[PDB]
Amino acid sequence: REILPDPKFSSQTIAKFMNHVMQDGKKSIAESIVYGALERVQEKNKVDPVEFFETTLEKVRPMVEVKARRVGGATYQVPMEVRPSRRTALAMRWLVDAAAKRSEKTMALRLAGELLDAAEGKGAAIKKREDVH
Amino acid sequence: TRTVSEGVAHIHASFNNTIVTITDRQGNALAWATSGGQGFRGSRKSTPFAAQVAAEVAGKAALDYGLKNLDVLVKGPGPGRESAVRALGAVGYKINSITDVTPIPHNGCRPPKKRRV
RNA sequence: AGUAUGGGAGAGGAUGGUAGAAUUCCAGGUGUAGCGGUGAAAUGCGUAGAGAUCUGGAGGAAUACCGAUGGCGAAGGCAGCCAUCUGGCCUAAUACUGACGCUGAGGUACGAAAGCAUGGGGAGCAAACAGGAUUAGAUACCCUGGUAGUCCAUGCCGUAAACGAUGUCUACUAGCCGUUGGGGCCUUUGAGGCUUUAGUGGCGCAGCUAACGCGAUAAGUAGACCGCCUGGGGAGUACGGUCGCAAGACUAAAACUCAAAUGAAUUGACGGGGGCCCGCACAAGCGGUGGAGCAUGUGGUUUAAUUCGAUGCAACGCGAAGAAC
Repeated sequence: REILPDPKFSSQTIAKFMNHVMQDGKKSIAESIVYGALERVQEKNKVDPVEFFETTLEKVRPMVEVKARRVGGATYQVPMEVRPSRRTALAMRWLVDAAAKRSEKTMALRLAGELLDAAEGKGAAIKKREDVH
Repeated sequence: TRTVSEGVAHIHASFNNTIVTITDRQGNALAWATSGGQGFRGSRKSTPFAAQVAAEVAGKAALDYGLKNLDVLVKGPGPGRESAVRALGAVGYKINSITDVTPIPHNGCRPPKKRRV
């Protein structure tokens, strides 16, 4: 199932991230928060967010996932390879919670703050992503 | 402290537990490691993921003597037999020979009875 | 049917000598905190010094590959190497005695393992025995210690699913594909190919059998002889007799009870039975119940009744789409 890119920036990654932030179909309040966070992070550096959001998400993009397979009653945890779409889904699910973990006035401001923190490397979204795990 | 740098290695691999011992060419022990001191304390000690770490913690202790002449001797079948050399090659140990020295008896005593279940 | 001749294969048997590997034990060198085990833990060992490795000794058993769809032997049975004695079989016709052959009740010999008696030995393994687990119970399947035995020499015992569940001997009856010991023929032109025997395999014609199947190694067609059976249980049991150190071994009933006890195959079902398939069935993702408060039903107590039904999934916001009269 393919989704249409956003009419503002013509990018499907932003549309899928909005589909991950949106809750109960409230596309309006999610688009508002996303646009506010984008315009906020654009103030620290006058850079088009379509170039920077991809870099920020690939900074946190995972490589492999650890799933259990039952054979003889033990866990036997081993990493496995998945398509990049699953890794982008995991990265989006990691970013949507790290912004809520913060304490600030509105969701847009804390989302922009968490995104900037994960940009330079001070955010917890990249910390929860572990290589050995 | 000896800096002989021709120490052989004995990797005894079994279905229950594996043992790594880096000794000299004569046979005097230099650095030995077991899965017991690792901390698994169970059947997980038979996993190769524990055997590779048990071999690495012995290789790092044998590196204090400056060992680079690796002559491996493996005894007994089971899992974790290949993890020892694959772990030792990651750190950069120079390998000289790899062979099977597992001893097969020639008409020894009577073996135990086969486990039904 | 048998004898002598020249050749060939063979864990055939008896006696004696000899070796490797491996296990255990006894020290010695370095080292040493975990080692051993179950689907999980412990009983067990060890800081005296665990486990592993190397080096020297001690004794006991067997002989990894060769090994085979092998081979030898009347059967049971027989596998490290070498020396002696000895048995049986196969292959070529030369002569020879010339029916001298087969079967065989009584009798006799050999005869798996285990056990009994006598003198030793005893490494590992292990009836009985002890401890530690699971199970409602475990007395057993599991693990840790261990005595007889397993070994040698001399006797007793004659018992096994001692089965090819198929007595010995002889002659006849389509074929296809391998193996073993020989012989012959063709160009041993090459370990080649083709036929004749003596053993050992897999299909298969006809024929036989209730079926399963056999089918030139018959369970087919035929002959001679020995043994054995007359429903099941009682019962290979009582009594008696023979053998034996014993265990027991051999021979071998009756009273009574029942209308069953059997073999093969068909269709289902089962199966902790090996596959196969599918299932929002397991994997993943999202949102709830189970925590609080309220509405509703059911279950229990009470009363005058708390009208009657619905009761695992498939009853419980069900009958009831609506009890202040």
